[PDB]
Amino acid sequence: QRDIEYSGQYSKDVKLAQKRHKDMNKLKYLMTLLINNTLPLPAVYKDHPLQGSWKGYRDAHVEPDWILIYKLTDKLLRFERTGTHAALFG
Amino acid sequence: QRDIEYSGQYSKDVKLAQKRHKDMNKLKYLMTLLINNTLPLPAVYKDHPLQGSWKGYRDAHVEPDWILIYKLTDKLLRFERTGTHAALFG
Amino acid sequence: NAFVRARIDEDLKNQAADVLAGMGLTISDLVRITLTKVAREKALPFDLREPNQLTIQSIKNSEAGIDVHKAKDADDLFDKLGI
Amino acid sequence: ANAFVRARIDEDLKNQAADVLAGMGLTISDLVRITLTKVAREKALPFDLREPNQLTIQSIKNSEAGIDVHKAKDADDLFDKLGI
Repeated sequence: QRDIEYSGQYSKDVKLAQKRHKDMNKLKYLMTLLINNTLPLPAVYKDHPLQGSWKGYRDAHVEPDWILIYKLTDKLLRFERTGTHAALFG
Repeated sequence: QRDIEYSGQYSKDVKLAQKRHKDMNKLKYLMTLLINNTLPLPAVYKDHPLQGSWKGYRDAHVEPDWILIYKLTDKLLRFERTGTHAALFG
Repeated sequence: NAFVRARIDEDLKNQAADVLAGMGLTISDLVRITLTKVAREKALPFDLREPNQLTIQSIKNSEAGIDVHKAKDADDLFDKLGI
Repeated sequence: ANAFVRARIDEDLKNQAADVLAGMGLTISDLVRITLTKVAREKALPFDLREPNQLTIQSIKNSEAGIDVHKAKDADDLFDKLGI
């Protein structure tokens, strides 16, 4: 079992999503899949390595404009950020 | 210790690349990384799952417009096609 | 001041514009972002097109066991491919 | 039926992109049509168009250094700590 972590930024991003009335079940379900070692993820998540040279970092789509950024190694799963393309890349 | 296969189309694609005087060593070097399970590939190959729902199929770039399509599973490595974006996707 | 100008089907333009408007973008924003990526990387973005008919036919044949060939190792393979 | 995409662009960027594309037999207008077709079909953007922004990168750098990182025992514990 991978150790589970989340960043301080991740906590702020989930609070913002909550405030924006996003459907938190979509995000929670995806988080559970990752925690449960469901890899590769179902195709609907369009999961892929994060753009750039950040080792082990990946990018999954909860919705077309709701992204989860996380790091995944054999020992570790860390939830890093979540939000729109504008919030994460813009 | 994956089994190695190639498709008939792959042999034709390789002959065509040869006639265009493409640098066959670049392709050979990539093929060897794959056969030896020297994975993950160097970042320069921009290796990624093939677009669509073709399970286990992947897409690596020998050059920005010279692509290798191959299938990779726990038991099998199959060289499927190689050529330009136009020849494989166009 | 320069411009990109491209002929396009009206319905395609409208559908893309709708998708983009949901993300606070115009088509012209997406054009600049995409051309910047192409220019910087000297390469296309991934996955812009589905595998074509020939690629799909090869995959379908191979999955069915049609026109598939074995090799014992790399030297044998290169030998069989004539490279 | 036929509409036009018209986009302001830096002329030097345009020239460079056109050169890259010309090497693969594409025009800029081809790339615009292909990209918009993909967007319309998938109702989503192509992958990896932009690098992570400064705030995302700062979060990754902090986390990699062990700064402002938090542990959880399992999903229930995690959701509880996050307040979701």
